[PDB]
Amino acid sequence: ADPEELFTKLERIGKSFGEVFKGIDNRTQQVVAIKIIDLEEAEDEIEDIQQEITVLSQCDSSYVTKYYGSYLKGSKLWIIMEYLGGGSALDLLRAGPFDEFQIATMLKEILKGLDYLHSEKKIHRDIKAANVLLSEQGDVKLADFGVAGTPFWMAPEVIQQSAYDSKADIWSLGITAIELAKGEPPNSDMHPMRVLFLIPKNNPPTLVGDFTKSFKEFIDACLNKDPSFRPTAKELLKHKFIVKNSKKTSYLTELIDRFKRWKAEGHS
Ligand SMILES: CNc1ncc2cc(-c3ccc(-c4cccc(C)n4)cc3Cl)c(=O)n(C[C@H]3OC[C@H](N)CO3)c2n1
Ligand SMILES: [Cl-]
Repeated sequence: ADPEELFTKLERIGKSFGEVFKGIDNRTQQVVAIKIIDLEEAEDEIEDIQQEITVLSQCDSSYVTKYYGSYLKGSKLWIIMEYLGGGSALDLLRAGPFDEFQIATMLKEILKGLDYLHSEKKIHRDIKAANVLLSEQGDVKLADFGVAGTPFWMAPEVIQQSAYDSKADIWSLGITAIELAKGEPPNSDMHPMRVLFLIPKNNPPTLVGDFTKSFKEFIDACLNKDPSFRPTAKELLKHKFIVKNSKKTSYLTELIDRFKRWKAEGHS
């Protein structure tokens, strides 16, 4: 039961608490994502780690990053998850802007993710472009669930400590939609401790500029300050913006290919 025999690390992917690799299961040759947390250098995060594992282990959805299991060796905890070779939506943004077709196609898939979670009575809690991973063939999945830092995507009712529900995810989706349109969320320059009070105090963000009215109205519905006035995920799946602008999956692989051309051409 030795994960250094079971698995081979192929290349580093990034750095939550720990470091993550693209890996391979030597028994099946399945490409996996492997996270390694040193449990001797993260005492106060430990309660959150088993919380996140519990939740992902209860998900069995094609729109949620799969969890395959966990291994311990010494003080190292190995967490094995499905591997998504397209990168995050935030990664795809580094090589240029998305158009409304691509944005709508992607929000449609995130919305299916959220509709799954909310119908199983779970809340993602940290919807943002960096937490939306794509397979290389363009599937769109959710990762990096929130704990029950950076407040830019937080709904005002979660900031005020007011016990919240799944409508918090709809607000965050609204902010994610602005992030996919402008590259970054509202108030990106403010210090986060200032943003923690500007979000409940201010009127909701709107999308300003040369965008269709339907797109603008999609975001205005998500960003109602009163949560009971935000639409559910299933309602948003029939919103005019999604219905009129969402396209086949190859609209996303074109973004994946663009990002790959970008990296291979030496840009960073
Ligand atoms: C680019 N392909 C790609 N494919 C797949 C995964 C998968 C995970 C993953 C997620 C969550 C966890 C996990 C599970 C339970 C508890 C705890 C504390 N962490 C374990 C992994 Cl192994 C990942 O970290 N990344 C990278 C990440 O970087 C940060 C970003 N916000 C999201 O993606 C992945 N990347
Ligand atoms: Cl891209």
